[PDB]
Amino acid sequence: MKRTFQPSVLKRNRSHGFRARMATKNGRQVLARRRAKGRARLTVSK
Amino acid sequence: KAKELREKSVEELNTELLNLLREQFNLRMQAASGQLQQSHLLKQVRRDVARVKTLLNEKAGA
Amino acid sequence: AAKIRRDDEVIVLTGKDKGKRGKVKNVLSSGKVIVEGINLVKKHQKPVPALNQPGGIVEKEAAIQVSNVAIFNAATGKADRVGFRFEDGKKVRFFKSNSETI
Amino acid sequence: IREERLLKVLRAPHVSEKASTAMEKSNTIVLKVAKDATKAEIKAAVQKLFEVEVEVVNTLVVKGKVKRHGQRIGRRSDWKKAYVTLKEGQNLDFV
Amino acid sequence: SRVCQVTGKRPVTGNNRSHALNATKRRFLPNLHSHRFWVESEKRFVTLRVSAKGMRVIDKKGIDTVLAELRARGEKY
RNA sequence: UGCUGUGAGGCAUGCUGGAGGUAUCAGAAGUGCGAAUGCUGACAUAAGUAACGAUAAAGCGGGUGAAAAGCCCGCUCGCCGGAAGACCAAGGGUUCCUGUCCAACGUUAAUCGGGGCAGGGUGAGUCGACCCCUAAGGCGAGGCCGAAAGGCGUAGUCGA
RNA sequence: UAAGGUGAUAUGAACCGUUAUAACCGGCGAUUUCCGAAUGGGGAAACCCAGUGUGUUUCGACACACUAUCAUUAACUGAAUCCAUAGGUUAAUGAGGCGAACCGGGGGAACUGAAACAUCUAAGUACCCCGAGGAAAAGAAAUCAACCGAGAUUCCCCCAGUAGCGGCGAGCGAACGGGGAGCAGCCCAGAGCCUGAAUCAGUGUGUGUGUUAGUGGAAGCGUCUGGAAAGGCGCGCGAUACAGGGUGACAGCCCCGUACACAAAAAUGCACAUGCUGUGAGCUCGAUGAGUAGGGCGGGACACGUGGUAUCCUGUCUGAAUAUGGGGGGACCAUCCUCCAAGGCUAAAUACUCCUGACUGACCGAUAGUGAACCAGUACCGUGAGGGAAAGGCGAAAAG
Ligand SMILES: [Mg+2]
Ligand SMILES: [Mg+2]
Ligand SMILES: [Mg+2]
Ligand SMILES: [Mg+2]
Ligand SMILES: [Mg+2]
Ligand SMILES: [Mg+2]
Ligand SMILES: [Mg+2]
Ligand SMILES: [Mg+2]
Ligand SMILES: [Mg+2]
Ligand SMILES: [Mg+2]
Ligand SMILES: [Mg+2]
Ligand SMILES: [Mg+2]
Ligand SMILES: [Mg+2]
Ligand SMILES: [Mg+2]
Ligand SMILES: [Mg+2]
Ligand SMILES: [Mg+2]
Ligand SMILES: [Mg+2]
Ligand SMILES: [Mg+2]
Ligand SMILES: [Mg+2]
Ligand SMILES: [Mg+2]
Ligand SMILES: [Mg+2]
Ligand SMILES: [Mg+2]
Ligand SMILES: [Mg+2]
Ligand SMILES: [Mg+2]
Ligand SMILES: [Mg+2]
Ligand SMILES: [Mg+2]
Ligand SMILES: [Mg+2]
Ligand SMILES: [Mg+2]
Ligand SMILES: [Mg+2]
Ligand SMILES: [Mg+2]
Ligand SMILES: [Mg+2]
Ligand SMILES: [Mg+2]
Ligand SMILES: [Mg+2]
Ligand SMILES: [Mg+2]
Ligand SMILES: [Mg+2]
Ligand SMILES: [Mg+2]
Ligand SMILES: [Mg+2]
Ligand SMILES: [Mg+2]
Ligand SMILES: [Mg+2]
Ligand SMILES: [Mg+2]
Ligand SMILES: [Mg+2]
Ligand SMILES: [Mg+2]
Ligand SMILES: [Mg+2]
Ligand SMILES: [Mg+2]
Ligand SMILES: [Mg+2]
Ligand SMILES: [Mg+2]
Ligand SMILES: [Mg+2]
Ligand SMILES: [Mg+2]
Ligand SMILES: [Mg+2]
Ligand SMILES: [Mg+2]
Ligand SMILES: [Mg+2]
Ligand SMILES: [Mg+2]
Ligand SMILES: [Mg+2]
Ligand SMILES: [Mg+2]
Ligand SMILES: [Mg+2]
Ligand SMILES: [Mg+2]
Ligand SMILES: [Mg+2]
Ligand SMILES: [Mg+2]
Ligand SMILES: [Mg+2]
Ligand SMILES: [Mg+2]
Ligand SMILES: [Mg+2]
Ligand SMILES: [Mg+2]
Ligand SMILES: [Mg+2]
Ligand SMILES: [Mg+2]
Ligand SMILES: [Mg+2]
Ligand SMILES: [Mg+2]
Ligand SMILES: [Mg+2]
Ligand SMILES: [Mg+2]
Ligand SMILES: [Mg+2]
Ligand SMILES: [Mg+2]
Ligand SMILES: [Mg+2]
Ligand SMILES: [Mg+2]
Ligand SMILES: [Mg+2]
Ligand SMILES: [Mg+2]
Ligand SMILES: [Mg+2]
Repeated sequence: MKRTFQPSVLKRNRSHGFRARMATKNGRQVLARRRAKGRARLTVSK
Repeated sequence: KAKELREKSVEELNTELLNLLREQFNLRMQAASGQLQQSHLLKQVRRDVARVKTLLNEKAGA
Repeated sequence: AAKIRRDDEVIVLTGKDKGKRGKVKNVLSSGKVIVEGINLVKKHQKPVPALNQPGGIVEKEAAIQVSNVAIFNAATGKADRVGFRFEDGKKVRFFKSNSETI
Repeated sequence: IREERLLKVLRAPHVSEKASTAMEKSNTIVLKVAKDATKAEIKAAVQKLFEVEVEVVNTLVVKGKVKRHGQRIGRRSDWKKAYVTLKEGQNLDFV
Repeated sequence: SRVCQVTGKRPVTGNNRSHALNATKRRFLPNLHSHRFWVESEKRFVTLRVSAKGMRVIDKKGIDTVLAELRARGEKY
């Protein structure tokens, strides 16, 4: 039936995109944790 | 080179630079057409360019 | 500071060629040398039409560890070990036994 | 425009059946150009370097394919293609 | 924030110890007021947010002194 | 495999293996496994069983080929037709088209493919995005507020 | 430094070089697209749109530079409203972000224990937030002692699981005193005299010393076994070098090295030297931190749960004395002793390792050891925060 993931790009990027993280203290802490674990990509970007 | 180029004025270094540009354009135009036997040339010119540029800078720099 | 070089005549200390003498073609980075008439292998070559290469078993020369070859003293007829001194201002090689320059 | 930039624009002739077709029938040549060059600069650069008259330059961008080499997934680089219209006037040839 | 511009009093923390001594977090706020003071030499009314304490101290020191310590500490009045 | 010890064990030795092992007396322990619906990998079992995804349906001739019920060609048959047709947005990202290959993938074979490998392919003053303008909503110089982080909001500046 | 080279998977092509412009190693340089504090405006990161000023050029457009906020100082401007302030614009100087642990401050749990549970405990821990440095913090007595005395702080070992605290339960837990590591004291709250006179900071130079490339660097043959000797057997030699690694098995004497002895054009770390500029010595006479000490009320910190509870901190309400003075000495009072609050700076011994080098291990050896010996924070799973693998070995040589 209608499942849980109905994808949208504009949605995806406003919610989790780079800039969206950088907006806030918490977000920059996420990006800190990721850079510390050494991910391939931090956020969802194209 | 690079002693040789060092003793030339800035104008002359700009004419050589324009000439190397043509030559490098020509060379990769050949290589793009698959008619180029020696690829050894590209590197030759591609690097010489840099040499020239690196001089222009220090003649302006000081 | 490299002891064995191109075109030195050497004698082979170790392997199936032990005792044989020859001339160095070239050196490789891994500390391997390739010597004339030395360490022939029989290699199988799939015929290649582009290079007009026939097939067959080609005897080729396979690299030998440079520890295993000694620089051949022609004076003494013996294998030697090599050392370095400064003659003129230039760095030069000599034989340890008769201490003569090369 | 400066000429120094120009000589850096045009990478290579594009060779293919479509290319040959337009070159013969419509009097048009096909170029791989630097990803960042524009219709202005390509018009300029052909008119300058091949010394022939350009009418108009149409362009597109080719996304490189995705490949596998030994299980590894790579991405061929993008690039820009330019259809370059010459007026019926000039005739450009292959010696 | 609630901060006395004079004495620098700030909110501090402590407890309610009830009759059964159940300890519960709480704060003690400074007692603060927005007030207009007459500066003669400037011929003007400066408005500071100050505790009762602060006011008293302004009476003791004079307002010139106090404002001198506000330019000294480098906080805007 | 043979011998020996009350027992955990020990010794010798045929094949395999192709470079490390270790007496004696001491020392230190990640020191001994069948169970924990134990943890990982491997291989069983049911069993060559159930199942092969809509009860719209197939038949023949020729071609290709190692091999054709399924691929291409032709001929009849049958199903959808307010769709099982045609065009977009979203979403995907090369799946498009050609040649070539058949291990794995395709619930069977596959010569076929949305599979593998190589090449080609997307041409705009006037179609969209960009851009101009704002909605809800967001961010927000100063400003108000707040233990700190921060919250609210003015001028603005974004947002289809 | 050099006879070889053009990084790897990875051959080859095309070349460069062999006595020093091939390559390689280090020192200083040049370049350093775009995103990102991101800083000209915006933005769905790696993009979209500009403004101003120079500079061309056939005059089609191109090049190049500047343009964020905020703090401070200056300059000019400048309302209500006369002076004035606010405000506005330009300019110079700095800040913003990132980062392992350690550090100081601001907030601050619960599980748990108590064989239930509320005081208590866990614990001022986890965690959040701010700030800082290579250390920080602390620090020159309004300190303790006991009628004898000590002489700032920090750290280690005792004292001592004692004195005490505590639903006197569970628990928590000193100090005085002693041995040690280390040791260093200063300035402002002001005048005069002699003045650049101690110190300290900035900068050159010299030598010396470390670092960042490097150079040399001992002495072995025969014979059997074997695919191959470094192994067995025989005779030698080196050792300030028998650390360790590699070579067709297990090499002091084959190669790299190792002990030992050396070297810097240039950049940098520390030392004295010396010059310099800035910083002020010394002496004499003064002076001596008020909404503070204490108090009332409410909390917190002291081992110390309001208790007989001193001592410190302060949200609140108050409120003195000024060396003819004040504080402390575990309620409190007198006597005796000691000390000077309400101003500020200070090395060392101490804690830590994102990171560099060397050495080591009764540490592991691929289900172990890091999640990660392998192109791993990868594939893959999740909208997201996050989760998170599997996977080593032909041989001497590819002779594949
Ligand atoms: Mg057109
Ligand atoms: Mg287009
Ligand atoms: Mg690429
Ligand atoms: Mg509690
Ligand atoms: Mg065997
Ligand atoms: Mg065997
Ligand atoms: Mg054993
Ligand atoms: Mg034992
Ligand atoms: Mg065990
Ligand atoms: Mg078992
Ligand atoms: Mg059992
Ligand atoms: Mg089961
Ligand atoms: Mg397995
Ligand atoms: Mg099963
Ligand atoms: Mg079965
Ligand atoms: Mg059955
Ligand atoms: Mg049946
Ligand atoms: Mg079934
Ligand atoms: Mg059946
Ligand atoms: Mg089916
Ligand atoms: Mg057929
Ligand atoms: Mg048929
Ligand atoms: Mg069928
Ligand atoms: Mg048909
Ligand atoms: Mg119908
Ligand atoms: Mg949708
Ligand atoms: Mg699309
Ligand atoms: Mg594909
Ligand atoms: Mg197709
Ligand atoms: Mg096809
Ligand atoms: Mg199949
Ligand atoms: Mg079949
Ligand atoms: Mg088959
Ligand atoms: Mg395909
Ligand atoms: Mg339109
Ligand atoms: Mg709005
Ligand atoms: Mg603000
Ligand atoms: Mg807001
Ligand atoms: Mg707008
Ligand atoms: Mg938009
Ligand atoms: Mg629209
Ligand atoms: Mg910008
Ligand atoms: Mg805009
Ligand atoms: Mg911006
Ligand atoms: Mg006026
Ligand atoms: Mg900072
Ligand atoms: Mg940190
Ligand atoms: Mg702390
Ligand atoms: Mg606290
Ligand atoms: Mg509790
Ligand atoms: Mg309990
Ligand atoms: Mg704290
Ligand atoms: Mg300090
Ligand atoms: Mg005394
Ligand atoms: Mg002591
Ligand atoms: Mg050496
Ligand atoms: Mg040596
Ligand atoms: Mg062996
Ligand atoms: Mg000096
Ligand atoms: Mg007084
Ligand atoms: Mg008090
Ligand atoms: Mg008081
Ligand atoms: Mg009373
Ligand atoms: Mg009280
Ligand atoms: Mg009690
Ligand atoms: Mg009592
Ligand atoms: Mg007191
Ligand atoms: Mg008292
Ligand atoms: Mg007493
Ligand atoms: Mg005093
Ligand atoms: Mg004092
Ligand atoms: Mg194993
Ligand atoms: Mg593992
Ligand atoms: Mg395994
Ligand atoms: Mg994903």
